[PDB]
Amino acid sequence: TKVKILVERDATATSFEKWAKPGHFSRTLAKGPKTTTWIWNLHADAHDFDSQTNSLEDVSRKIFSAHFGQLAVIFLWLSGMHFHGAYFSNYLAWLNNPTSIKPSAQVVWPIVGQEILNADVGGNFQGVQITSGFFQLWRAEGITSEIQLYWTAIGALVMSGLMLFAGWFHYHKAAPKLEWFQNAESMLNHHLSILLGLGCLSWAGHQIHVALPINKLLDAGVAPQEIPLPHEFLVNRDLIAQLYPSFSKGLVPFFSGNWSEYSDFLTFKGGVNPVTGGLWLTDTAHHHLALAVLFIFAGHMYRTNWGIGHSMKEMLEAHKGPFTGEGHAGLYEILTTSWHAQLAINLAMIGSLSIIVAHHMYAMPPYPYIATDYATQLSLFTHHVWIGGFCIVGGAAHGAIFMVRDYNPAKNYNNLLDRVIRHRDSIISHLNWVSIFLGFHSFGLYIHNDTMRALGRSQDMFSDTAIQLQPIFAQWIQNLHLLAPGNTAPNALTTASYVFGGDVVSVGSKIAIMPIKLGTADFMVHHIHAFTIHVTALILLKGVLYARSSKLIPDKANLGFRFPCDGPGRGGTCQVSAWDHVFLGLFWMYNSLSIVLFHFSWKMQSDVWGSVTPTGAVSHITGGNFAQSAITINGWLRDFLWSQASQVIQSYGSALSAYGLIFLGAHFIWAFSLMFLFSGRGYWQELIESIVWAHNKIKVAPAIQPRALSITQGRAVGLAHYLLGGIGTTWAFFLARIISV
Amino acid sequence: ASKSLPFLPKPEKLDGSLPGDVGFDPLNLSATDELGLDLYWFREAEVKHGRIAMLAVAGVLFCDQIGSLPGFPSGKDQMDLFWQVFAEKPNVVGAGVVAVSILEFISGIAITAGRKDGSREAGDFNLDPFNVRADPAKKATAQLQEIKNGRLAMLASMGMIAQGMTT
Amino acid sequence: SASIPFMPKPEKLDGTVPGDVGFDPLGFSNWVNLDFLREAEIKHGRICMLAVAGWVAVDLGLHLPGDVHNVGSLEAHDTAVKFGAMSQILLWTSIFEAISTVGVVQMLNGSGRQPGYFGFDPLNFSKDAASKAKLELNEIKNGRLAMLAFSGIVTQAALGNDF
Ligand code: CLA
Ligand code: CLA
Ligand code: CLA
Ligand code: CLA
Ligand code: CLA
Ligand SMILES: CC1=C(C/C=C(\C)CCC[C@H](C)CCC[C@H](C)CCCC(C)C)C(=O)c2ccccc2C1=O
Ligand code: SF4
Repeated sequence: TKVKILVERDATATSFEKWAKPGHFSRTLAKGPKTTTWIWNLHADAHDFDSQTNSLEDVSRKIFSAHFGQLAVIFLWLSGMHFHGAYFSNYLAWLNNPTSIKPSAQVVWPIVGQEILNADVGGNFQGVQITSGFFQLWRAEGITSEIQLYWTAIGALVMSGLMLFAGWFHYHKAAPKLEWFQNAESMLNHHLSILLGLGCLSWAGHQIHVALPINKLLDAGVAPQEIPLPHEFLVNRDLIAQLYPSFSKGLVPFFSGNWSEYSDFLTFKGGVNPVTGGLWLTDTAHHHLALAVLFIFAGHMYRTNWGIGHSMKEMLEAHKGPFTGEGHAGLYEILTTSWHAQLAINLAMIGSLSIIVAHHMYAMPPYPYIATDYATQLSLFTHHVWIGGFCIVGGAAHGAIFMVRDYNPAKNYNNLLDRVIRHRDSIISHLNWVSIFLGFHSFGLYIHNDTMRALGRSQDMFSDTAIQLQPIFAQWIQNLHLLAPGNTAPNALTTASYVFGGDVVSVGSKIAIMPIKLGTADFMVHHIHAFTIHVTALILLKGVLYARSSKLIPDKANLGFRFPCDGPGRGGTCQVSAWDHVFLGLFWMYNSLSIVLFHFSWKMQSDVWGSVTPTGAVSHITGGNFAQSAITINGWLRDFLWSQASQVIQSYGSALSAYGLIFLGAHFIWAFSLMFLFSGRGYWQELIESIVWAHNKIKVAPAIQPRALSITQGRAVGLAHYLLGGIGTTWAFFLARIISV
Repeated sequence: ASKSLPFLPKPEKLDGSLPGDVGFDPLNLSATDELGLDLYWFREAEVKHGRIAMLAVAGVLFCDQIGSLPGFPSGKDQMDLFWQVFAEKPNVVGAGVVAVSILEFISGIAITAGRKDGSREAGDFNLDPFNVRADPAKKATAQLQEIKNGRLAMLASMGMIAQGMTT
Repeated sequence: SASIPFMPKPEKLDGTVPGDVGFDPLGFSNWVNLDFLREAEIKHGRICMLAVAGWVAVDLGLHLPGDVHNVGSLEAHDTAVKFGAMSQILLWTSIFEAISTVGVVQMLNGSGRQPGYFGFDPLNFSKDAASKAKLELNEIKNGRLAMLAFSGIVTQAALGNDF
């Protein structure tokens, strides 16, 4: 039995003595503060476990228990959300009439006149309209009562307590040994077969037994009062057979193999439910059941204790070709001996997955009455896009950290990492060329269109009525997806999404989802997206590859991961560390995602979202002005920013006034960040010297000498405030533009 | 050399000490020393499955057809009867369920204790009223007859379940 | 092991806690302070003994002069929170509980205070001759009995009027 449980009992004593010795973790900070810089360092190195102990076992035990703490925090957050839904929300009124009632689960105390923020959402209720789509999620779960929300919150609180206790227990009482952590095969088997496999299976069971019948009754018009409790759907089979007359057969078809008998509630119709405007619940049930089967199957791939299984070490060592020397030899050691490598991969994947979620959820609204809630759709899309970008850049940063710290050339001789480091110059040069090519061509299309439109030469622009750049490949793919039902997906009644083509799904006179046509403006904006993504990849990849050494600093690794510079020599050596590459990559990621969000918002407002008449006529929010106005920079400035910013600037005196205040505050913080971004530390140090003289002249002099922020901290603060200001500005802009509806 | 099946050898782990042992272990599951089962779990599970199966057989017989305690009407085979009894007197059936649950929790603690030390034998709860443990022969005979007639209980209950579940 | 003879001999038990009989299947005491557990058990028992006495008292008897006391035990909590008597009893019990929280912390620190020691013997029913241990066994046992009995009474009265 190679895979076995190993723990140390009473690893760490539990006491408050350390709580009164801040900075105990690090050897340098444990000596007490001489200057204010110490303070900052104590908050910067708090979670840098690798720099606090030289033993991997101790770092692993800290990471495990910190993850337990994060789970406790997340469970507390879920408990709070559910409790505010049960006690402070109009969930029942929204249930009764989802179309008219505006979701809201937050109430403001009237203390300074802020009660104006209590909007007239409806349902004899006043509160702040929420855009987290929690009401749609709860309806998809067939909640239909506030007692269930209350008990959901209580369970979440108990789970948060359990997570906290588990963290404490697994640090101070039973801390697993290092050999326990270094089980990639067993961990993958357990996370795939159970965490993701049985999780899907259990959720599919819930949907089949709870969500499906309740939502079917709700769609039929049954008032939530008359819907029997979910447990009533588990005791009397006939009560469910009325809705899906396949339970009558029971589980015998499942074991007999006649799964076709379950097609009543396990369908593959796809498309969207015309009533609620969301995905069919039966489709999601079949989806989760299939995913559960696949995950359970995939969880048996790796060898843990019985001979059968895959050894990932051999798997990696086996893949090597003529062009790559030793192939994937040494990657298993890297990913089982350094948390930074694993964190880089996991953060990159989580970020990309979050962006994929954002793209898929809007195209195929998964919850009932979420499609027509334009405010929820936009908020969810932008939120998950931002999360994905942040996670991607974090993965880059931790890859760089691994390269600086946990990279060992002795164990990486002529493998993939060695070869990549050995043709990094070619990689970066070509990425630079492609970035310049993309930027030039894509952005110069916009500049050319703007110049021609300013000169009155409209026939010379890159527009539909002018030189045309049709995204022919995307249109061809859309056509194929349109034709898929019946030909390449014969058992699928309807296309996966109505974006590609088909009817106009509208719920309550609102266009839930309709086909999206791609024109020259779509071509140009997509190439802008590609340009920005390529530039961000350039910055971050350059930071990762040149993290250890460069033709400027052959010994950069000795300087550490984040350092300000290496002096004004060799010309200038500012921002030469990989941390500074992350610092710039964050700006470029923010820029790219801002463009992505603007594209999504304008395209959806001008081409998808709108209203329908009984005849079938379509009237979009902005009247389809995207095709002929999204092709010039002035068009974006006028028809998108200036035109759609009316709601924020005019929100004063209404329930949305908070959005205008936050708009101004975000502008203020964004401008404030420039103070740190542009200026340097010496000026501020001298100014502080003068101020310290002034204090001393009155015998006021802190023992902790004041110090200007370190160069690295100056950059970090500037970047943090820049991102906060930009994100908040767009947050207020979108929410006020999409809540005045 | 197994007495039950001469063509496949008897397991090393099975020495015949446990009752009802005829060396009938083809797959050699008694040899498990992983995931915490180790043939003491299997023995306990056998005794428990068999006891509850004997109770199940006696219950389904329903010869008196007075619903066990008075006030319980009507006679039905399995599922409708269970639901109907739960419907008419949820208080009593819940009480029985919780009695079983309490004995189950205490039993699980006891299983862990028996794993750690041999003080608790498999299938042993010290519930013997006769309190007969001085001489082995009678104890062994009673235990092995329990296991045999409970195995028959389980097979009979399968004979019950099979009816009405097929196509 | 006492009572349950097949359980694993409760650890850190006996030699204290007059009410103990050796029944610790889960054995929380092993990994938590026994003093804290004793305090919790004693306080739950006292509060619930008073709760049983109140519930039986409210049972069509001893109602206070105010008209609001025509209301029954089940509706008593609602009528009291509306009347505000419940908030006041909360106030006073909270004061007592904070003053006792100081004592609980001291007991845990090693102050030497016994679990339920509140020095409350106006009629000193206890005496060296009476035997404090004999007096406590009854206290703890009748407290556990009251805990379980009140749980049952409230539940099965929420089902149907016990009397
Ligand atoms: C986790 C997410 C979350 C969030 C963001 C909120 C946010 C909010 N809640 Mg909700 N709530 C949550 C979870 C959450 N709650 C949970 C889990 C519960 C169940 C218990 C509730 C139950 C609840 C109720 C019942 C009510 C709210 C209310 C409120 C609002 C006012 C809170 C406030 O300032 O009161 C004042 C809070 C304070 C002044 C905080 C106390 C200050 C402490 C003492 C500072 C101590 C810091 C300390 C020094 C740090 C070091 C640690 C030290 C202990 C050692 C606000 C919108 C109220 C509301 O909306 O009114 C209409 C309201 O009535 N919440
Ligand atoms: C076969 C049953 C089944 C059904 C009915 C659905 C139904 C759905 N899926 Mg799911 N899905 C399935 C299986 C299924 N899925 C599997 C097996 C995968 C793994 C790749 C996915 C991955 C997936 C993603 C990533 C997303 C969906 C989404 C959706 C929804 C989009 C609307 C639609 O018409 O979907 C039609 C669905 C399809 C056309 C996908 C079919 C995928 C096929 C079956 C792949 C099969 C792979 C094959 C088994 C590989 C085996 C290799 C192995 C042997 C080594 C819908 C509820 C979307 C959603 O809910 O967003 C809100 C979404 O973003 N599905
Ligand atoms: C799984 C997620 C994850 C984990 C576990 C870590 C863990 C770590 N990171 Mg990584 N990182 C992540 C995600 C993650 N990071 C992401 C997404 C990014 C991209 C931004 C980075 C970028 C990054 C860099 C560039 C660096 C690290 C560093 C570190 C280490 C020290 C962190 C520390 O001391 O915190 C200290 C935490 C703080 C000081 C709190 C500051 C939080 C921000 C600035 C403010 C948040 C504002 C709030 C959300 C909104 C405010 C509202 C306003 C109105 C008030 C530690 C190993 C550092 C290191 O050297 O490690 C070796 C380092 O240099 N990380
Ligand atoms: C809006 C202002 C602006 C502009 C135009 C640029 C432009 C550029 N940046 Mg910079 N950048 C900016 C703001 C800007 N950045 C800010 C605010 C930051 C702070 C975070 C950065 C940080 C930054 C980094 C860290 C990196 C860049 C990179 C790049 C290049 C991307 C490749 C490209 O598009 O080449 C094509 C050039 C353009 C599209 C510029 C417009 C040229 C037009 C189309 C034609 C002009 C007319 C023509 C020349 C007429 C000639 C005759 C005339 C002289 C009379 C490019 C030089 C990357 C780089 O250099 O590597 C590739 C890089 O790594 N930038
Ligand atoms: C980079 C973006 C971009 C693009 C694609 C264009 C494209 C165009 N512009 Mg515009 N323009 C731009 C930016 C751009 N412009 C900017 C930034 C400005 C502001 C300064 C203007 C201002 C402007 C004006 C004022 C006018 C134009 C005009 C034109 C047209 C004729 C230009 C010409 O004579 O071609 C010259 C082309 C060449 C010399 C060929 C060189 C390029 C070749 C194709 C590269 C091939 C490389 C090859 C693939 C390598 C293969 C290697 C292999 C052998 C191994 C053409 C449609 C004119 C017009 O009216 O259009 C109708 C006009 O009057 N432009
Ligand atoms: C303004 C500025 C300073 C001076 C700024 C200092 C010393 C920060 C002062 C912080 C005060 C004392 C804390 C209180 C601030 C707010 C009232 C609230 C707290 C905000 C967070 C710390 C939580 C630098 O030291 C510096 C260094 C390098 C590049 C740019 C700059 C730079 O721009
Ligand atoms: S300006 Fe600042 S970052 Fe640049 S070399 Fe001088 S000290 Fe270093």
